[PDB]
Amino acid sequence: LIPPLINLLMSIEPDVIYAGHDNTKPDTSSSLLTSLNQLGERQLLSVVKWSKSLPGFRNLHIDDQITLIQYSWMSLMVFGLGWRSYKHVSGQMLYFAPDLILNEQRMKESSFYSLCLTMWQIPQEFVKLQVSQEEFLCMKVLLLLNTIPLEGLRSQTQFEEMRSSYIRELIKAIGLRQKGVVSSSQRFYQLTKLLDNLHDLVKQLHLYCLNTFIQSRALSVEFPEMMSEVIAAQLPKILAGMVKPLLFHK
Ligand SMILES: COC[C@]1(OC)CC[C@H]2[C@@H]3CCC4=CC(=O)CCC4=C3[C@@H](c3ccc(/C=N/O)cc3)C[C@@]21C
Repeated sequence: LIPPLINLLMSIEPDVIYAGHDNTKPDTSSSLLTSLNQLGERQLLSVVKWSKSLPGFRNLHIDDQITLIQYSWMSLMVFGLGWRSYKHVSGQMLYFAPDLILNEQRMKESSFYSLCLTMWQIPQEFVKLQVSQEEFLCMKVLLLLNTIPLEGLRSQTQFEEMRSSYIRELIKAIGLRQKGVVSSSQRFYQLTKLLDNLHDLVKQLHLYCLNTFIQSRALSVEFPEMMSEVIAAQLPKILAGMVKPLLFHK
């Protein structure tokens, strides 16, 4: 059977979110970026709601909660994207939403082809490692907890306890399918290494995002209120390396 905390995590996963994109009109650079931002605003709102039901999280100081959402949002959404593309279209298309799915041909014509390719690494890797939903749900929580300020958080003790709690839960998640100490131990390394590597992938998306933000009026891309808030609140500090990424390995 499934360990209780893992079962809870599945019950609090967000519902399907639509882009609201008008697919009865040809893709333009403007229209895609507008749709992706509208969709992202909605996904981040659902991440915030999610976090209010995530055990441990509401007991961190409110300022730590805000900071962790502001540090981790891009990671959470690209990781979510990865999981949907894996589960719904065998990882061979980018499943942003049910009404916004890019096959490779549509990616090629997007104007951010290589960004699509960067993002496409995750679901291909999911296919490769055959990640289970139980492993995914634990890893996703660890991403939320994967960077802290250089001075630490106000609720550092509680945070350490929460992060350790979810690391122990991933170790239980691995034990469900994988049998053998050797196999389980190596799988713990693989999954935690994947999380480590996401720091580098996310940095590329952060730089693309901030560049597009700066040039938004010339490019005619709308940046929503919360999106603009999180960008202005932490993105340059993050890109500058003025935060502490938490690595599982050397
Ligand atoms: C071409 O991309 C434009 C982006 O750069 C503009 C660069 C990376 C995009 C995010 C990639 C992950 C992602 C997954 C989704 O399923 C939908 C949203 C999404 C991205 C987009 C995004 C928009 C808004 C928000 C939060 N708003 O509150 C989050 C993500 C756009 C960027 C950042």
